[PDB]
Amino acid sequence: KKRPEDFKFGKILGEGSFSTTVLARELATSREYAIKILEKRHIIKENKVPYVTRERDVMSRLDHPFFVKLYFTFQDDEKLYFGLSYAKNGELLKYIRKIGSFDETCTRFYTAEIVSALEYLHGKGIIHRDLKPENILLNEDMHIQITDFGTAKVLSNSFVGTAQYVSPELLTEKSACKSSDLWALGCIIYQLVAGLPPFRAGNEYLIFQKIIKLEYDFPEKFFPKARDLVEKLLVLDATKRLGCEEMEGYGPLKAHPFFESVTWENLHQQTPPKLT
Amino acid sequence: KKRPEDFKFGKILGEGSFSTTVLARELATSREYAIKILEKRHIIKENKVPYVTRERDVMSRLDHPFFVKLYFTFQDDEKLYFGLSYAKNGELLKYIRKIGSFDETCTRFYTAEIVSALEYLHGKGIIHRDLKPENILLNEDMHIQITDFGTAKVLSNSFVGTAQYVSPELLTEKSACKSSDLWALGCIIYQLVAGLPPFRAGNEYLIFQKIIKLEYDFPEKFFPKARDLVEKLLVLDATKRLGCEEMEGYGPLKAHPFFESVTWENLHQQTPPKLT
Ligand SMILES: Cc1cc(CNC(=O)c2nn(C)c3c2CCc2cnc(Nc4ccc(N5CCN(C)CC5)cc4)nc2-3)ccn1
Ligand SMILES: Cc1cc(CNC(=O)c2nn(C)c3c2CCc2cnc(Nc4ccc(N5CCN(C)CC5)cc4)nc2-3)ccn1
Repeated sequence: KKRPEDFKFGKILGEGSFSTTVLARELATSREYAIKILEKRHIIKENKVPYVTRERDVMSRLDHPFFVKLYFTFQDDEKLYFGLSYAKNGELLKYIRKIGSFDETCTRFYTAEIVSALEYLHGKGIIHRDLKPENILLNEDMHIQITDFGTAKVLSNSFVGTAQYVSPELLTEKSACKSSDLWALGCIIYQLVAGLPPFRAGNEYLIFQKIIKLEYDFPEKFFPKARDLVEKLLVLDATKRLGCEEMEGYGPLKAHPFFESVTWENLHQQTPPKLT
Repeated sequence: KKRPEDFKFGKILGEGSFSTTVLARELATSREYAIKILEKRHIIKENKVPYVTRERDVMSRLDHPFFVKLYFTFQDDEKLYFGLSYAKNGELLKYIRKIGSFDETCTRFYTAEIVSALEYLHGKGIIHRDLKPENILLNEDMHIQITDFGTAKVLSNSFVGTAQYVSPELLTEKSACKSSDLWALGCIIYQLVAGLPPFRAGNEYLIFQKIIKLEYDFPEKFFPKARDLVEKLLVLDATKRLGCEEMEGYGPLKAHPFFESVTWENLHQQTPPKLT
C-alpha cells in the first residue's frame, strides 16, 4: 500500500477544480506514474463522490492497451491518489495543431486505434461520454491511451460533455448511449482530416444550434472514403450510426472501405506512421 | 476473470513435472503473456499446495521491474493458470553460453541489476532460494526479469535448490537466509566473468563436497575488482557475506569498488551494454 513518501513528485501534467495530475517517480523502482490527486473536501462539497467512485471502478475493469491503466490507489487525510500510466507524448490535440491536419495514412491508423478501443469499451457496457483529442493521449511509442473516465456511464440523462463533440440526442432527448461516443468519433475523424472540429461557432449555444441542424460541411479535398465514413457517423438519428447495435455493432464499422488496408488484430504492435 | 478461450496458446517456453509455461496471445488485446499451467491433481498428489500457494502470494507482492509480474490467475476443472510477463529473450544462461563469458562492462551492468533486484526482494523479507542464470530471464529490452518463486521463503530447513548454487550452511546447518541468495550471487558473478560456475564436479555429492571446503579458484585474468567482490560473497560463514544484515545490508555491497561507475537509481531505464 503506497504513500506520498514513496514518490518524488515532479511536473504538473494537468490541473482541474482542486485536482492535479503530477508526474511522479517511484523511489523503489524508478518507474514513472502520472498520479491524479483529488482533494476529498472539494469532492464532498461538490457532490462528486459518485463520479470519483465511478472513475476508479471503470478504470479498474479496463485492461486494454489503448486505455490508461490504474496501477494503484491510496489516500491521506486530505487527498485521494490514483497511480495511472504515464503517456509521455501528451494529447493527440497537440499533434493536430502541430502538423495542421493528418495525411490519409495517419488518419487511418489513429482512427483504427480509436475504433478498436471503443469496440472494447463498448463491449464492456461502458460509454465514455466526453471523447475528444484532449482525452486521447499518446504514449512513448505513439500509440493512443484514452483517459478521463470520471464522467463515463456504466450501462444497467445527467452529464453532457465538451460542446463541440456533443451529439444531437443529448441536446434533444437527454439520452446517452454508445452512439454518443460514435458521434464524437465522427467529429474526431473530421478533425484529423480537416484540422478542426466540424461544428464551430462563437459560443456553446451557437454550436449546439448547428449540431442539431447538422450544419457543417466538408473541405473540398477531404479524403473521399473518410468523408463517407464521417457521413455515416454524423447522423442525427442515433440508431442509424455505423457501429451501433441497431446497425449490428463494430463489424460493419470496421469493414468500412476507409479501413480496407487495416489489420485490426494487433494494432498496438504495429509501428505507427510518422506524423507528417 | 479470464479463461483458456480468451487466449490463443502458442509455443511451450518450458516444461516441468506436469507443468507447462506456454506463450499465449490474448484475443481481445493482442497482448502476449507467458502462461504457467499447473495440473491440480499432481499438485495435490505431490503435496505441493503450500508451494503453489506461496508462489502466487509472493508474485502478487512483487512490483518491481526486475521481477516477472503476475497479471492474472484463473483455473478450470483440471488446471491453474498464472498469467506472467513474457521475457522475449529467454535465459541469461543462453547468453553466457552464446558469448562464452561477459566483458567487464556487461558483468557490471547485469550484476548491478541482480544486486538491485535482491535488495528489493530482501527488503520485503522474501528469499529466492534457487537463484541461477536459468531463472534470470531477459526482456525485449535486455533487462533482467527474475522468476521461479515456487521455492521462495517468506521470513516470519526444507528446500535445497540447484546444486552448483547451494550455500555451505544449507549443506551443514539446514538453514536458509538472505545470505543464501548472496552466495548464489557470488556464484553467478563468477559464472559471468569465467563462463562457468565455481563449484563443478561429476555429480552432486562431489559438488557439495567442494562447496563446504570452499574448493574453487579464479582464472588468471578474472577482473581484479570482480574477484574481490566474489571473495566477499563466497564466504563460508553466512554472517560475513557482503550484503547481509550482520554486515549492514546492501549499502556496503553497492559501495563495493566493482560498482564505482554504477548509477543504482534507474538501472531499468539505462540502455544495457551489447552482449559482446
Ligand atoms: C486534473 C484533472 C483531470 C481530469 C481528466 N484528466 C485526467 O484524468 C488526466 N489528465 N492528464 C493530463 C492525464 C490524465 C490521466 C493520466 C495521464 C497520464 N499521462 C499524461 N500525459 C501527459 C503528458 C504531457 C501532457 N501535456 C504536456 C504539457 N502541456 C502544456 C499540456 C499537456 C499531457 C498529458 N496525462 C495524464 C479530471 C479532473 N481533474
Ligand atoms: C514449467 C515450470 C516452471 C517452473 C519455474 N519456471 C517458471 O516459472 C518459468 N519458466 N519459464 C520458461 C518462464 C517462467 C516464468 C514466466 C516466463 C516468462 N517468460 C519466459 N520467457 C522465455 C522465453 C524463451 C525461453 N527459451 C527459448 C526456448 N529455449 C530452447 C528454452 C528457453 C525461455 C523463457 N519464460 C518464463 C516451475 C515449475 N514448472
